[PDB]
Amino acid sequence: PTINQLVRKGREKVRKKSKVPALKGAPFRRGVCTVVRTVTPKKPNSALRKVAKVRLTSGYEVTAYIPGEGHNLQEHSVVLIRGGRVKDLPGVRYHIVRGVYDAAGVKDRKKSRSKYGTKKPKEA
Amino acid sequence: DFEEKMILIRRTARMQAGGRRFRFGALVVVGDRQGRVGLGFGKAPEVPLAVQKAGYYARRNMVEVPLQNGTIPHEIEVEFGASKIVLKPAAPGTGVIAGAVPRAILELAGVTDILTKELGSRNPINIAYATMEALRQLRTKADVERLRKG
Amino acid sequence: GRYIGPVCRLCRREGVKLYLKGERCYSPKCAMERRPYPPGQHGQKRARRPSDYAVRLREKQKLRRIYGISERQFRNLFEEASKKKGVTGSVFLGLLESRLDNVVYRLGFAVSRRQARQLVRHGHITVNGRRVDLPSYRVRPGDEIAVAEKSRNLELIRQNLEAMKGRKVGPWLSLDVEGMKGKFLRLPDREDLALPVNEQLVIEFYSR
Amino acid sequence: PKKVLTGVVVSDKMQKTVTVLVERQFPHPLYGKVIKRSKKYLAHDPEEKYKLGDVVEIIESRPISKRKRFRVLRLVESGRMDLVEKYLIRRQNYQSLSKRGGKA
Amino acid sequence: MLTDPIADMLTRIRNATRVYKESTDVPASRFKEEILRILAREGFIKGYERVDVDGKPYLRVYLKYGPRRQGPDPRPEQVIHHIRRISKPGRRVYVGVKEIPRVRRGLGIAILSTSKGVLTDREARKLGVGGELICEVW
Amino acid sequence: MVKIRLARFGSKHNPHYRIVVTDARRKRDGKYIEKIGYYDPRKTTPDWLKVDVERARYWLSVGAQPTDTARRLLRQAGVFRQE
RNA sequence: UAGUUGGUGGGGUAAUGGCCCACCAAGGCGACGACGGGUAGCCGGUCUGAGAGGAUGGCCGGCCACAGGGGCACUGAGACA
RNA sequence: GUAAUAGCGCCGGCCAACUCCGUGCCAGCAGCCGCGGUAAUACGGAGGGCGCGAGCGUUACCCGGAUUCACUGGGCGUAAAGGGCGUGUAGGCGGCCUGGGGCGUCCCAUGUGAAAGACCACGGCUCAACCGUGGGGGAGCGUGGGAUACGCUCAGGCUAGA
Repeated sequence: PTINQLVRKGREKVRKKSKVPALKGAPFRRGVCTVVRTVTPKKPNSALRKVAKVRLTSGYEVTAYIPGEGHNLQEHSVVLIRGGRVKDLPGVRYHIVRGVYDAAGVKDRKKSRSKYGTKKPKEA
Repeated sequence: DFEEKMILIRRTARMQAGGRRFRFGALVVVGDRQGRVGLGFGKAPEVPLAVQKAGYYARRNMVEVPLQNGTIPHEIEVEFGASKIVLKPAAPGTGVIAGAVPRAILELAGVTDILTKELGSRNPINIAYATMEALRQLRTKADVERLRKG
Repeated sequence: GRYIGPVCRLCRREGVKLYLKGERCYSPKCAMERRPYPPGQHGQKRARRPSDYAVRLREKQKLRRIYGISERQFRNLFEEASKKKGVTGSVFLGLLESRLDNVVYRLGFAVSRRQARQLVRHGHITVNGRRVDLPSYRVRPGDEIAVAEKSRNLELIRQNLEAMKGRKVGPWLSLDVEGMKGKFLRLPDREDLALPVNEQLVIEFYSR
Repeated sequence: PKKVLTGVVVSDKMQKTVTVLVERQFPHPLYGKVIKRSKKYLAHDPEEKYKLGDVVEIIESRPISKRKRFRVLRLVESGRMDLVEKYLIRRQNYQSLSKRGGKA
Repeated sequence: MLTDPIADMLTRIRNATRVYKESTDVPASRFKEEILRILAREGFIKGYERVDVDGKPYLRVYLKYGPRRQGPDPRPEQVIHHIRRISKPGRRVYVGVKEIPRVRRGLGIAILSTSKGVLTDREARKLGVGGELICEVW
Repeated sequence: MVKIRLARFGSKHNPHYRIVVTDARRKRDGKYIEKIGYYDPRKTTPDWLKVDVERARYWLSVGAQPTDTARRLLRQAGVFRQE
């Protein structure tokens, strides 16, 4: 583009699109469980991914992954969503925070406990 | 004498019936850290023969870097393919501030203080050639004065 | 809290001797004696061609573990030595050698850098009279670094200042083994230090 | 200093007032080339002296009306519609580029 | 039409040198002659001289090159490795005496046009003045 | 009413005032009209009170009304001593 | 687009002024973006960046606006408080 | 006057840190590429290791890397990109010589350009963070004076464009 053109029209600044309408552009959002289904993976992967429809306080109704060996989520259990998709589950854009509200932490988690919200086991 | 740094070695494949058939390519820098650097790209059916071939190739084709107190005489920008390399002289204590490929050369080159920048295509192999060319083009108030005598 | 944990293991990981214990690190036991390979279940296995990162990483870790300093503090010194005029590389080392706790070590009061850190900490040190218990305290040129009177009688201090008889001192220092005093003459230069370090790579590492 | 400006009278259609078209130049803050913008000032002409085509010097004054803070200090050079033309011709292209389109 | 006489000249020169012409003509203009004056003084061109082509005034520009070289492509290194127009119509470029660039770390020059005449960046800085940044040579 | 007073500029437990010429109505730490001195309550250094008596006298020359404590410091730097 | 743009006379103010009023003129603005919709308090600075630039303006300081929402004046040097 | 809180993340590549066991496209991991269907440095534990340390790691958001809106600093034969072609308005740009003007442009002086911050120096709190003092740099605009090569304008001339 000629200098005179740049003067006329000028460059247009690029605009990024969110990948987590956890609305309020908040760090976390709490919602209520609706369905504690279990989806199946995509392309190659196979298994029974534990998922959950959630009615957020942000007005949105979303699907969230439930990390951990085993959970305790039910129909109307209150939960906290943290954002983070799951490559295999098309449609799941947030993870559920374990150890908050109704989602109990993972039992027998002796490692990456910070995630899977499990307290420090007292070594006998 | 010549120190020998290896920039990158890749596996590269080819096709025949029955399957793939690989070769290895190795980019190697060679320098005395005194003002002599050579770049060589050697390919061979085996990693070692490759490095060795490169080493040998680098040793032939050396460049004389007009160092001045561990830094360079002036800034040059050089494009090679879609790779653009930018060199700017620095005071002492600055360090060799550049991405690997560029650095590795600049070090054996004997440089010890520079400001660098890779622009455009960042293909190590092309950024390498780009660097070497940039070094070749360096000139000194001497050479310049010499060039404009007549 | 600066590290505090097995230390002859760092000596080993850097595959180079580190005097993180003053004495012993001589008596055939710095471990770097008949066991200079890195710690752990893999130490004896063959090492692979390190990455440019690995090299710059290892170099910094060395220069740093030598002064038992935290990355946090280490980094700030570096960014300080980067702004100030003069070859960053050496200027950086100058500042590292100006730590009161280092000087004490340099002047023989303490056997190690750790020990010196404590002597400074537990008050057993002086700087132009006024006592200073800040290991990160920056000693300037023209400062007397004496041992605390009350401590001049301390068993520890008498041993070290004893064996210190004869032992020469850095050309940027000087000490009166009598009144257990010493002076910081000038900022040491890169040549003054026989550091198994290549600040070249340390600067480059903070370049990334 | 009460600001003084120079422009052309592109309009004599009002009573005791004239429209002076002051031109201005300067370097683009980012691309540096010298660009040239322009603004119209309504200046007070009591004597109804100044006519269409006159180049005049405008002077910062005390408000005379809303949208009118300048008085015709003086005449620099009379008659020269070559300028009024640009201004009018430009107004003429406006007469389009909407749902139809400006001539040429 | 001939949109930029000055740029036309730098190009004629860039073009001729690339094929190693000895001479090279460019329509004469006071201003263009002023520039050539520097080109010579700074040692970029053997020199130049007024001449008449087809009856009209021109300036012969005597090009200069390095010596013959070794290995393949014995073509001489150019004395004028570079020469780019800067201020151009519809994008004029002026600089204060504090903004006069330092071309090629000093090994190259920059020709300005000041109310004190056409000078090189060093000359300008001396006389402490600025002005339209005609070009850059090195 | 224009005053000559102190302006807190220290920090917690490390107060450092600025003998200032401001309008009575501003925040104490707000925008002043001019600085004319400074005061270190704890004399932490040999130089704990500068005053530029030249300027003060000017301000008083036209209605500047000093806080009591400000006046007491201005007196120390002999802004009033009329010998 | 009609107090809308200018004019003449006048009101009001500490004071200029369509600020307000009577009468007169026909106008004024727009693609150099009027009018309308949306968003927003704005700013020394701050973050980042080799720089150019990008992003930002909560704490602190400067200005503006508001005071449960809307409108209004009184008293005063000063408030529409 | 007593030897006297430690933790958190990570160890397939990017990226510094590897072995055994359990599991068997499951249970799970996942930022991207991807990993798990009986030898898994990629899942879970353990041992060992790397990083950082009243911390460590996650989520959210902004900038850098991104010369990925390119003024610095990009492009349009075939990768995304020449308008289907012309005529021409506004606008952008402008052959050779001389003279006037001095609008752009350049210079000088002067006024303004807050404080805080940024930079350098010295100083205060045991250091530092923080804070104090001093100095330097910094566009823009007002005013007076000056220059006239280039751009503009005016007058005149010529012809290399038309």
